[PDB]
Amino acid sequence: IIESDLERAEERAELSEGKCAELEEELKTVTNNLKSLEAQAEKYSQKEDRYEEEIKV
Amino acid sequence: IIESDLERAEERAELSEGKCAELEEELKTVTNNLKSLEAQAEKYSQKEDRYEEEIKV
Repeated sequence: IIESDLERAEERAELSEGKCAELEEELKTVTNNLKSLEAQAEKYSQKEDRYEEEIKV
Repeated sequence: IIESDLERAEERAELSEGKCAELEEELKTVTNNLKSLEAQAEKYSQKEDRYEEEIKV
């Protein structure tokens, strides 16, 4: 039972590690997509500012 | 011994699950930021156009 629970504890170490690694990849993916969207939103906020500067002009 | 490895493996499952949950929380935070940023990148692209339109007008 204990060996099976070790296999399970280890499986859970692997599953939770596996999944946390999958989340690291999902996290990096959404972080990179966030950075892209943030950079995009920022490029737009910068364009908004360029226009705002030009709007004011 | 197997139990000690189990406890450690379970501990790894808990530590890894800890990380899994942390990454999940970060994933969701970042993903939620991604989504708010998707909304902002688009609202901003729209503002890029509303402002561009204010310039054109």
